[PDB]
Amino acid sequence: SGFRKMAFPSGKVEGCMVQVTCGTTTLNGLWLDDVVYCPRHVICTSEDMLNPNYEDLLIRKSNHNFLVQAGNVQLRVIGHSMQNCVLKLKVDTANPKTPKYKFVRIQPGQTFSVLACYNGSPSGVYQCAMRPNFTIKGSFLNGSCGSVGFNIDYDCVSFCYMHHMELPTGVHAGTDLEGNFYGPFVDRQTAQAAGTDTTITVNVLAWLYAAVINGDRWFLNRFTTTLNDFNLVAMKYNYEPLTQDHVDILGPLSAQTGIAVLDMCASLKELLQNGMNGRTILGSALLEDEFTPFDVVRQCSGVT
Amino acid sequence: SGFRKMAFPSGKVEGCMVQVTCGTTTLNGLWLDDVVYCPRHVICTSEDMLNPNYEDLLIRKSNHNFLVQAGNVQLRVIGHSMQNCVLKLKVDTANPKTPKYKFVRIQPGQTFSVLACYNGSPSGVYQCAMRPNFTIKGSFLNGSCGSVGFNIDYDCVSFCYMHHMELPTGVHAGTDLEGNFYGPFVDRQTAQAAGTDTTITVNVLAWLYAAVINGDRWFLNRFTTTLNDFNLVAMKYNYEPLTQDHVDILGPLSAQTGIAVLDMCASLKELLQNGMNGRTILGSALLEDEFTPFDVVRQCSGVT
Ligand SMILES: O=C1C[C@H](NC(=O)[C@@H]2CCOc3ccc(Cl)cc32)CCN1
Ligand SMILES: O=C1C[C@H](NC(=O)[C@@H]2CCOc3ccc(Cl)cc32)CCN1
Repeated sequence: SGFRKMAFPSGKVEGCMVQVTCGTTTLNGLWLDDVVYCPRHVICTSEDMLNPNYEDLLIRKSNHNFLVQAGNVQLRVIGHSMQNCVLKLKVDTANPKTPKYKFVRIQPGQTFSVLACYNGSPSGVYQCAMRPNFTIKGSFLNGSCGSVGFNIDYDCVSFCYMHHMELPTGVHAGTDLEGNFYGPFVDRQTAQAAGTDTTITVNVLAWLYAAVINGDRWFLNRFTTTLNDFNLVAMKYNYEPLTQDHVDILGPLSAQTGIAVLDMCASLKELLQNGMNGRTILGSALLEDEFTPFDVVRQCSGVT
Repeated sequence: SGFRKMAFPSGKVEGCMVQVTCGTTTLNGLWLDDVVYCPRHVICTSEDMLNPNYEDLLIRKSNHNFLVQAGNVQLRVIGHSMQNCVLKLKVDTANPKTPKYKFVRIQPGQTFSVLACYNGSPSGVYQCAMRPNFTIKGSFLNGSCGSVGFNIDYDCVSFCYMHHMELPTGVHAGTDLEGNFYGPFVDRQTAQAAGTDTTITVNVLAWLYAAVINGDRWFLNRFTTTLNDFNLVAMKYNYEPLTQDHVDILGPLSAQTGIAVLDMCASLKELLQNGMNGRTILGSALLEDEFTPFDVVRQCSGVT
């Protein structure tokens, strides 16, 4: 028993991290097979970031201007190309530690692990959610760009995120591994509105099921609700509307606990209306939304 | 910016995990050099756990009864010995992936990363603290025994914990890598009192400094206090007494923020007396105590 904000083991991703330098800018790259993926703003100086013309900036760069270092050894760059907001540096050596991998574009509300890196070196790993507004609340300092987010299914690493920037609000924005930003963000140093963030309702319900499985049950009540009644409450509290698709994904947890999804919704409704009254759920005094129903099943069943 | 409950990258530890089976019991082992370390209760059946005589049980076991599997390959056991509550299985092959390592016995209030494993396979990594009462609030299911806790300083892994059991209260108990339990716990299936847990005051203060650095400042007040006045409040709220050693360790954070340690104590005093009034600090509605002053400096400076 016990419930923790668990990240995937990061080893398969640590073996892919490299340092990419172009001019005076250094950031992290992802080496998979004979390609190194990194944010295209590696070609910018601090002055360039205000209004960069990436096509024009990249034209002043040759293969030899991209310095790629994997640990202590230097990689030979034989090709370079821009795909959306990422640079793909073709190298002459395939990464011997390339795990089985896929590039995936995750949905808002889905979770993933982030391996924070600096100078191609891993410093830490944490679990987070892609917010409904397509930002992530990470922990990233200067030099963290190019750090990646991922999920792991047995031996296959699904890379879903590459870090690019921190908004003036302190939240983070990035791309998928094809270089397409999540959200309306652009890779420019300009004021960018993230938009209203909402709570991931299906994740809060999943976490409430995790709480019941692990013994925290004080919040269970004698009430029930309907999807429409629940959603009137969810709208007032900036929770995303719960759909029958969300109810269906909660099915296994509803089956394991014997608590109907709509009864759990009534517990959530009462918690939203009355607060926790100084109490905690799984060591938290707020409603946690960074665990998907899949994460709860996985952690409660010990999938390796 | 941003502050997360970050674990160390787990790769160096993933390369050490093995599966150990003895009879019908399977758990995780740690393979370092030519030795595999695992909980001695691997030799027990469920019936044995009520009142085991480990010396007598181990006498019925030979090297060939210990099945050690590293991924798909079987290790040859050439020696076995019990050291406190751990078994040391000498194998004929040194682990080629053995990182630079040390065995350390951490202090209560110190933090570490846990690589949760099942059948010698890693499932997740999370950061936690050794509670003042020498328990850990983990996430461990059946088969997780032998999973280890560790810290990483650049290339050196300091193993500090090996998981052994879950108390009837749902908290976890284990040993250092010499097999000495943290706390008064014994490796028997009997009711075991963990004792009063207290909040790690120096860690809460460190996390309050992390909050100020990262922009959350609403809790800063116009007050100050003394160590003695603060400790009267800490005693009432089951916080561990703050000493001048704790103040000294907060020195770098006090220097970076320009907020005197005793002024931060007065903020903590007011938070303890008045609560958060529905507000949050670093995305938490409670006072977080699982970040040491070292963790806050490390995360705020990007140590890899
Ligand atoms: O998460 C981080 C990264 C951050 N660095 C950026 O955000 C750069 C510099 C600012 O101007 C910009 C503007 C756009 C882009 Cl894509 C990057 C950047 C430093 C602190 N933490
Ligand atoms: O963290 C865990 C581990 C736990 N297994 C034990 O606690 C075993 C069996 C119970 O009786 C005992 C009693 C003592 C010892 Cl050392 C181990 C054990 C299963 C659930 N999660």
